[PDB]
Amino acid sequence: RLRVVVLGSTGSIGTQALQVIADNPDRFEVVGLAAGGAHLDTLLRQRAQTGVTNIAVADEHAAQRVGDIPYHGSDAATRLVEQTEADVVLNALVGALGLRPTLAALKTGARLALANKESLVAGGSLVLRAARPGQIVPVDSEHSALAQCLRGGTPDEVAKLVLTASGGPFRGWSAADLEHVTPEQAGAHPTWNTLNSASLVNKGLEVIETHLLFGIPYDRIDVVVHPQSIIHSMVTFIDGSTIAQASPPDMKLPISLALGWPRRVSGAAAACDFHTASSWEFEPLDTDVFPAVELARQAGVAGGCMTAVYNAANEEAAAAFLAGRIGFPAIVGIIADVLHAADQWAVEPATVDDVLDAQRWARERAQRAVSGM
Amino acid sequence: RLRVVVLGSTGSIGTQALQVIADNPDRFEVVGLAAGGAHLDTLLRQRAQTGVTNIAVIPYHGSDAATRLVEQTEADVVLNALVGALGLRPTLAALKTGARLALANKESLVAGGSLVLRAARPGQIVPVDSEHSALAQCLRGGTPDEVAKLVLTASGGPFRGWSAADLEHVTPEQAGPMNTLNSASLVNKGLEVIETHLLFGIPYDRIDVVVHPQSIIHSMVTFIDGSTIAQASPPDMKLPISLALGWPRRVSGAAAACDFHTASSWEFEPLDTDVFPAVELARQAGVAGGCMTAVYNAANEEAAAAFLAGRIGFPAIVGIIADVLHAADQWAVEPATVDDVLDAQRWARERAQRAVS
Ligand SMILES: O=C(c1ccccc1Cn1cncn1)N(O)CC[C@@H](c1ccc(Cl)c(Cl)c1)P(=O)(O)O
Ligand SMILES: [Mn+2]
Repeated sequence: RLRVVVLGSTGSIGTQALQVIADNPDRFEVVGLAAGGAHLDTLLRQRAQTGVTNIAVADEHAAQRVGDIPYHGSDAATRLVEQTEADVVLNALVGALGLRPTLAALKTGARLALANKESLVAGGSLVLRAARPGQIVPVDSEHSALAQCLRGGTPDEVAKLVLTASGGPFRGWSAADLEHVTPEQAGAHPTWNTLNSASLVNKGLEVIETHLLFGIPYDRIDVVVHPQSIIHSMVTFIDGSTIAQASPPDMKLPISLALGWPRRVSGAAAACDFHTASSWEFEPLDTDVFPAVELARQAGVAGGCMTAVYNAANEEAAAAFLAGRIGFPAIVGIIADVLHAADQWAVEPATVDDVLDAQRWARERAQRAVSGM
Repeated sequence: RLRVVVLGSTGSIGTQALQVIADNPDRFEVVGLAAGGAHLDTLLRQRAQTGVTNIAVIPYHGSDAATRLVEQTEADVVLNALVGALGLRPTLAALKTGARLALANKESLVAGGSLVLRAARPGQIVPVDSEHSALAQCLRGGTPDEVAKLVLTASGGPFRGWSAADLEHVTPEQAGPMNTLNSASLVNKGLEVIETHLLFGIPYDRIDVVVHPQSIIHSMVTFIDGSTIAQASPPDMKLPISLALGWPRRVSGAAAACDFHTASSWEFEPLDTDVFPAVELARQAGVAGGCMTAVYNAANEEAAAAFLAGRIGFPAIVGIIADVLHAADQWAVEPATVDDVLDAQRWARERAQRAVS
């Protein structure tokens, strides 16, 4: 029985992970839960339902609303990871909260089932340095597919990695059409991922993660638009053979595989039914209209903290768009402007502080680009 | 540098295999060539162009010439691309020497069955068919206990989606050369499903067939978690040939890969087994076992030849297979020798001609 710590337990990935674990008590036992703090109601139900009292809340003010959370405030999730004996740490925390628990999980020797994108994109080689071969197992559909498809040959036999992309809500839109796009049109409803999916920045992040997880050069990582999202990614080998992973969209599949790696979890998700006719479409990404992916490749080839800069510039430009300060195509315009000025940030991140410094620099630089304009 | 005997060197597989070898001298060395005899013109051209004098139809002549070539030649890989019963004996000989058997000859498995499997150690037979090659690759996607289903793709032939009525008027020219006909009738897939059960040990009820007209995905494995792993490539037999020769190592530049710089779509649909029962009949014959699969194949051969001669309609090809198998309840017994296999086939051929009359 594998002891699992679920970080970011109240989001979509976390709840689905708990469902997989609840369905499979023979293979998994939850030994810890952590939440950012936005969905304290969910976490308290999770404590009541799992009987797990080993729980953390990052938001100090949210935790004080309850008064009996064992780890709270600054680095609560990291401390839970450091102090809990576990076989697997699932990291589905949001944004910046993910990095230090990723590093803590890796130092414990546990398998890291990684859902948090910022960890790898921002942390880069800082994170890779902390890991042994095979210790990081990806939770993202695309990277899970790749990991599975890579079993099709040896590393020297790999020619290309092909990521599929839905294309988002603006697939087939003109550059002129995007000028008028509103946040709500992108599926975003401002508050105290859906936008990054619309801008294709999410796909650029996945390209960076692909390079870091699997060690394949950026010019051998392709993106293909596949609106059905049935094929989740593919690997082309040196002999001409492509191996692909397919399933009806259901995140419980890649979540189960990361938890149970390398053993598959029986009945995790429904398989492709070929009793109905279906048609799977493939088309090139319109790189003229959606340059986010090529910009990610650019940041990634330059290297080091440039990927933290790419991500941080995106967050700030995206927030400006949600605020109504800039238009939609300006998001990737600002990312490009920030990277062009980021010559000091190609260095490898030596410490967590290097990452946070790069991110702070990038945000301020994006703010300057936003303000004028 | 692997030493390769090519049996059936003048046919399609044989010739593509030699091109693969010639392109990879550091990986491969041809140490022997064999052919039926009808294609002597190209066989002697193959001698002059490869410098191989170890040939069988000249040191080796006769019906057993290919077997004797295999027994006396030191070889790591024997590619058996002989068509028909010509391949059965050389299959056993190659297996006996301990060499890897890259199998393209459907008969030795479909007819031979247990006879061939008992002469082989696990992993000695490496399949050359694109569908089986695809499954072998996709099975790397999990461990044996995690396999839920093997899924073979079928082009569906020229009569994809036609009605039973539409089929009655089909001419030899419309159906596309027996290999081509076997694709039109879905008997090819029937034979591959039988071979799949035999090569991989998966029960017939977990071997599915799906129609995929593009022939890009060559087969898939669905695992117990809901994941399916598929193998895709533009159709080119040099890919599964190269892999069967270099197993488990891939051969750089064997075939062109899928290019996604151009838009395409891949269609999947069920086979209407009311209109195309060839695969279902293959499952039945397979489950019965013994000499029943030899009967399936033999009856097809005669029914197919009768269609190509204008004697029966297209739908009658599989109808004759069903008839012959329905009378073959005597043949659900395990074959003890090669002659037991040939007996069932002679019987099937004769009972098939009866139906044609
Ligand atoms: O890989 C392929 C293959 C697939 C597509 C194109 C060429 C090849 C190579 N090829 C071998 N023999 C003849 N061609 N096959 O294994 C052929 C079987 C399938 C098939 C499919 C389309 C056609 Cl036009 C024909 Cl004739 C046969 P099927 O109908 O059993 O699926
Ligand atoms: Mn994704």
